[PDB]
Amino acid sequence: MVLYFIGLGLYDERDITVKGLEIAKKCDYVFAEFYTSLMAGTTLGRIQKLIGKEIRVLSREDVELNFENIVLPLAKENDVAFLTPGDPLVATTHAELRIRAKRAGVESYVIHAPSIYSAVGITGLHIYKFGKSATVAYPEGNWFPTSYYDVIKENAERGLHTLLFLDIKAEKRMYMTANEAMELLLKVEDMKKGGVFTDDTLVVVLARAGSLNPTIRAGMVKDLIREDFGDPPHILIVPGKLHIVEAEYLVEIAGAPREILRVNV
Amino acid sequence: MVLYFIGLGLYDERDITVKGLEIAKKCDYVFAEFYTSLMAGTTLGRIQKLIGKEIRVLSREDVELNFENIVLPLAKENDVAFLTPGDPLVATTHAELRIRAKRAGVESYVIHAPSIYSAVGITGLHIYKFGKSATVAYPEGNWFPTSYYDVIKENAERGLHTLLFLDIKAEKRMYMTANEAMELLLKVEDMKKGGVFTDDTLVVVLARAGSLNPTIRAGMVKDLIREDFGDPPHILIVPGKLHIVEAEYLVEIAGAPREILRVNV
Ligand SMILES: Nc1ncnc2c1ncn2[C@@H]1O[C@H](CSCC[C@H](N)C(=O)O)[C@@H](O)[C@H]1O
Ligand SMILES: [Pt+2]
Ligand SMILES: [Pt+2]
Ligand SMILES: [Pt+2]
Ligand SMILES: [Pt+2]
Ligand SMILES: [Pt+2]
Repeated sequence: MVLYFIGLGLYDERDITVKGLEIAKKCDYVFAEFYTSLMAGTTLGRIQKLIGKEIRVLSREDVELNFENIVLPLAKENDVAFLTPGDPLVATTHAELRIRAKRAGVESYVIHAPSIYSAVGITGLHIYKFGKSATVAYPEGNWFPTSYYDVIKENAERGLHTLLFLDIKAEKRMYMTANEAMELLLKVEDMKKGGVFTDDTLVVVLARAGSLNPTIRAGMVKDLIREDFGDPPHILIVPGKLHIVEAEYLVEIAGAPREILRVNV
Repeated sequence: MVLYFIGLGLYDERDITVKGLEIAKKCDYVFAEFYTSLMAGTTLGRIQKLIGKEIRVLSREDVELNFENIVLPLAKENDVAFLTPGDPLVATTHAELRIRAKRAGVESYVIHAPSIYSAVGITGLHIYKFGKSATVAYPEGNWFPTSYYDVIKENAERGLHTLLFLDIKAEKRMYMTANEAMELLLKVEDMKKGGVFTDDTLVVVLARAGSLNPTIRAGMVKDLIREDFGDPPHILIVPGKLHIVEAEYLVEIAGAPREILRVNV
C-alpha cells in the first residue's frame, strides 16, 4: 500500500540501484516520466524488459496536474512505482509530489540513483567547491532569461565553481548542447558586461555522464565553443579558482591547455 | 585490461547499481576502501556475498601512499575493481587516483552510484540552492577549526543552504552526531558572535540516507540539540531562506514546526 520514487540513473537501464531494481520488480504498477532529463543509453523497451513490467509513461502535464488523479489512486490499494532519470528528486519539482501523496493518505519512499549533480566529480573539480547552481534556459519569443549569468558571477567572486544544467524540451525533442549554452552566455556578456563570461573564460564540459566513454573537456570558450561533444545530454561548468590538483586533472584527463596549471594564486 | 572505479551507494549492499554489480562480478581482483565513509546499513560480508568475490580492504594509507603498488600493477594484466562508498571521485583525493592510473598506463572507467550530495534532495530543499559545502571537525589539541562556520555565514548571506558533513573516526569506528555538531556550532557562535548559528536557527538533520527509513527532521536548534536521530551517519544542513514549497515539505514530511511557514520563508 505504498508508492515508490525510483531513480533510473544517468545513462542506460543498468544505472539503477540493485535495491531499486528488486523493488520495481515486485510492483503492481509502474509509471515513469522522461521529460526532466535524458537517458541517452537506453530505451523504454530495454527498461520494461529489465523490469518485467509494462511501464505507463506520463507527460509533464499528467504529473504537474494529474499525478493525484492518475497515480495516487492506484497506490491507495497496490504497490506503485514512479521512475525518473537520475535521482528522482534532484533538479526536479517532484519532492512536492510527496506531499500530494501524504495528503492523499499514501506512504512514499525514495530509492535514489546516480545523479548528474554528483557525477561532476569525474571532471576533477572538488564537489565541495561548487557554489549555487543554475539552468541555462532557451530564450523564447522576446523573453530572454539571464539569472544564471548572475549566479555564475556571485560564485566566481567567492572562488566557487558553478554547475549549469542545460535546458530541455522533451516533447519537441530539443536538448541544449554546451555550445548553444556557451553562445547564450556570450550574448549575455554583451548585454551585461560583467566580465563574467568571455572568449577567454575557462569552462568544463561533461557529456553523457554515466556512459563508459563520456566526454570531458576543459579549455577557454573560444577554443571549445565550436567543438563537437557528441549527443546530449550535455552539462556545462564554469570553474572558480582552481586548486593545483584540479588543474592537473583537467590537463591530464580533460585535455585542457597545460597552461591553466599555473594557478594565479 | 581496465581498472574500474565503482560506487557502492549510501547505506547497504543493494545501493550499488546493477551495472556496478555486473562489472564487479566479472573482475579478476576487487579492492575497496571504507575510510572516506562507512555503509552503516551493511557489512563487508554481505558486500562480498553479493559480488561473490573476495574483497581486499585498503587503508587510507594504502591508497594515498601506495595505490600504484597495490592496485595498479594488477590492472596491467587483469580487470580490477576499486569499490568506494557513495559515488566514485566525490572524495577529494579520489580524482587524483585516475591521474596515477593513466601514468601507469592503465585505462580507468567510473561507475557512478548515489551520493549524499544528491541524496539530500530528500530533505525537500532545492538542489540549486546549495552553496559551498563543509565538514564539522572535532577540535583536538591546540587546534580548534571554525572555517565551517564561515561557510555557513557566506552561504546564508546569499540565501544558499549549507551541507555539513560530520567528522568520522573511520578506523576507531566513531561517528560525530548531529547533536555534537550542533553543540560545536553553538560554541563557535559564542566565540565569533556573528549571529550565524544560535538556539533559534532552523536546521535539518538527515540520517541513514539511502535506507527506506531515513530520519529527516527539521526544527530550531534549541529543540533538536538533544533529540534522538538514531544510528549514524548524520548529516547536518543549515538552510538559507526557504522557498514556501520547501517549508511545506519540511513541515509535512520532516515534521517541522509550523513556525517556519511565517518565520523562515
Ligand atoms: N548523464 C548525464 N550526462 C550529462 N549531463 C546530464 C546527465 N544527466 C543529466 N544531465 C544534465 O542535467 C540537466 C537535466 S536536469 C535533470 C537532472 C536529473 N533529475 C538528475 O538528478 O540527474 C541537463 O543539462 C542534462 O544534460
Ligand atoms: Pt497495500
Ligand atoms: Pt533541436
Ligand atoms: Pt586564457
Ligand atoms: Pt582486458
Ligand atoms: Pt564519539
